[PDB]
Amino acid sequence: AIERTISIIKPDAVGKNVIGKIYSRFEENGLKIVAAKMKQLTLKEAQEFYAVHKDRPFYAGLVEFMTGGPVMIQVLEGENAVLKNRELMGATNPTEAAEGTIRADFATSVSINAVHGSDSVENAALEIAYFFSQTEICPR
Amino acid sequence: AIERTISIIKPDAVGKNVIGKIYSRFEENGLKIVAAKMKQLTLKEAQEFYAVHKDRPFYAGLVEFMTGGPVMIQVLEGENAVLKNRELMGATNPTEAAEGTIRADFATSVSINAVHGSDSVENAALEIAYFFSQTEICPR
Repeated sequence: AIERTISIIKPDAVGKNVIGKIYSRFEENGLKIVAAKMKQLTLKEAQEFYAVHKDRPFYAGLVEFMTGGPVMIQVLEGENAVLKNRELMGATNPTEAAEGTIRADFATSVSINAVHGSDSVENAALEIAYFFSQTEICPR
Repeated sequence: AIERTISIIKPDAVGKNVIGKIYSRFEENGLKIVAAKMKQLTLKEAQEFYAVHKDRPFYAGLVEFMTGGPVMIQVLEGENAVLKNRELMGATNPTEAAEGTIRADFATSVSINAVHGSDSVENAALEIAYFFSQTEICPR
């Protein structure tokens, strides 16, 4: 079944200017970019988007990281898109990420890890609606 | 001088899912993406953006082609950004386009030519202002 999921290219990978390499990792693996925008997240936006982590020690650092520079946000469409996005992303620890994943290639550390992707069908709907209106999605 | 120019990945290249490979052409040559959005152009938008060609024979076809599917629009930043973008795009006719250029690798014909870029600094300011507010630009 065809799904839609959010991807965020974090300020580290934007700062490395590897947006295109990451985009090609999706495009060459059966996912299509159907919405996209570059954005400077506010503190409130980073805090709300990651509110699920608000009581964890890494939260303050994560919000600082995610507001420290611009991000590239896109909706990816394709079969099994939620789990396929996460497979292409790889494990958060770059040492453990499988060869050929985005984090294997571009992540600095388990915290500075290049990409976010929605982790479930429900979470993809919420995250897409957080950053996009439906009218911002462009069917092919 | 550190300029800003507009780039459009046209619906042919978007439909081919080579947004990433085109972005890498910009990024791997020093250009930085400082604003970006995927958009479905309206008839009026394509007509106004290309109004300089309204009296030319290819005007009607150019408008149809640019509205047949979504485009990817981005502002590229870097020294000599206007000319550098045009160098990376290559000649309009893919037969005359140099090896390794965008049109040499991704353009279909002189009319289905994969990419647009501003032709002058003054036209770059107008074209950027047409599709983006200044608040949508994300300096690094």
